[PDB]
Amino acid sequence: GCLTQLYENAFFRGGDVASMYTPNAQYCQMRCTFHPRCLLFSFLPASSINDMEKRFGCFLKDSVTGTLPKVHRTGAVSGHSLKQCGHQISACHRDIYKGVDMRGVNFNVSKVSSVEECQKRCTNNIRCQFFSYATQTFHKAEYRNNCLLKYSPGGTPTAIKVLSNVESGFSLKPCALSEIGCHMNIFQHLAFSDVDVARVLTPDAFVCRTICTYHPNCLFFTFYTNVWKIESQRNVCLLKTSESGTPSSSTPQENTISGYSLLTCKRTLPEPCHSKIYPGVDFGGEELNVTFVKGVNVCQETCTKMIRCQFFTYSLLPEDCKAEACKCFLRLSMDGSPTRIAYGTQGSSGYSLRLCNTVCTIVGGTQSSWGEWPWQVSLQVKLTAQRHLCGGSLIGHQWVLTAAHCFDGLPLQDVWRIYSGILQLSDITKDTPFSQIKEIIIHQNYKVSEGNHDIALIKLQAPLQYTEFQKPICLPSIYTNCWVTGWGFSAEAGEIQNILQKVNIPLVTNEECQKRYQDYKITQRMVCAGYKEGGKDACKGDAGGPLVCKHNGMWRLVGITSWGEGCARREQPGVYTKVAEYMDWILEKTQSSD
Ligand SMILES: [Cl-]
Ligand code: NA
Repeated sequence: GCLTQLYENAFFRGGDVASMYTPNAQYCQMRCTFHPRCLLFSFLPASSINDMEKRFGCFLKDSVTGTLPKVHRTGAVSGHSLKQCGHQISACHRDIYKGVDMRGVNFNVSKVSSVEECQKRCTNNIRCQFFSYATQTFHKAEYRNNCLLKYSPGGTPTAIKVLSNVESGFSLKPCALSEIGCHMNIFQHLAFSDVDVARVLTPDAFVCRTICTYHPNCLFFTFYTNVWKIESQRNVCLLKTSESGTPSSSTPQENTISGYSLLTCKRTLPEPCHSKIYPGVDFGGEELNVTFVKGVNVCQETCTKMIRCQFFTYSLLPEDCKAEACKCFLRLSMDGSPTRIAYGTQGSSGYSLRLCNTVCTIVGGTQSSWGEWPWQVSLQVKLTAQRHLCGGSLIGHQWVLTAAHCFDGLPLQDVWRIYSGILQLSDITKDTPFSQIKEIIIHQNYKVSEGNHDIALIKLQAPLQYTEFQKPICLPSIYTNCWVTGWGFSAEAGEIQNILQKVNIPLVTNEECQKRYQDYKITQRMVCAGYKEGGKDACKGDAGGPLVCKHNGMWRLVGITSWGEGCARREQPGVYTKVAEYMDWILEKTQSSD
């Protein structure tokens, strides 16, 4: 299943399938996730190895048992792919690396005022995969304040150096943040030419397009259909690029279908899996396993659960079948595509769903941006007027976690509208879709006007589909990088904020919080956060929203915004419901309702 655990001071021996340079272990893990054979990775930070060639080395590995020998190596980081991890699978990597130079082809150089502006330029340039920003103090005077846009084979830097006054990062195309947008155009009976970066067999042009989208050096493609009379031409998916970034020519050709990478689409990218089953076709590859199963959908499930399976063929031949079960051939190849696509077969083929990514275990702030906090929701009541009252956190397709006190005046579910995948409240019109409540589950021990057990589950009438802008937060099973978000007041006697706000706040021990609030019992089921001087806090209209902390590269929901004495006062921390202490309640209530 999903294995997010990391191994400190550890390096796996052998099983090597690919290597590259990455700025950190999380980016290496992402490459492992998307690589067709990687199950395990090991990463060397520059401090961990003298050998210049091995610093920032990312080593992608496979094993027929899913396990490898490992050695102690100070500073090395090892882990698993995130295959089988559902919505945790994403190619979005927002991190900026200060004091790091990521080398490649420096195809475009311009002046900018910040590393964030350089990143936006990279995101909105079709050829840019990664960038470096040379600050005012960069040693080469002729690069000071310049943004260098870059590409490389495979989209990984050709070298990574520790270097002062350089700040590097990746394009945010895979965060669905491009402003250029994307061409959904499919051209029938039309071929492209240019530079072929890969050649694979696909059952249709749509699989070809998704493979192009996630291939670092694909910008557009041409598919040759199974109608070709020339056998060696059939089902060929050519992944392509051009020195310019756009096709330099087009050629009319029967039984050819062309299109573009969808990596520059806004809000939502195609899912990085091919979920259709194809009747009458056989997908050739190396045999992993054969078992009898009850129908082709179970065969798909079997392939998905066997993490090395890439694709399968379910046989409908009588010699391969019993009364209600037939042979399911689990297969793989070097690149995740079949080695042969044969039609006129008695059987049905498809792919593993292991990478399909569709529960998991403000005062003094600044404006958020798209996809930063994709679990944040707005809880609103419509009577005659409509107004935002509370936040919430998406924790599954049909579940939001919030504060019980949001419902004190209106526990009736019928007047509530829940907005998700929204940054600015001004964007909501009478046309904007919203979720409706099917069930409110207020904690059994919560009492109106009292602070204990301030936690409620909301079951939506319809599931939400995940996008880069709308997806869940993982729940916990110490923290130093915690953030609170919402549209609440920006002053104690303040107003609702149009743009979702964020603020970074340190956690405070219960001991300390209890000293600040001598009139209330601060329990082990509460968590507190704030500054001695105040000035940064949640406020009215933020309640029920998230307190999230990023630990070992992973966001998790640590608190639910609950109360404070006023907002952002000196020596008066915010108090949050401590989600870890309600995990038994969350799992029981969601399993019992479901
Ligand atoms: Cl598809
Ligand atoms: Na697809």
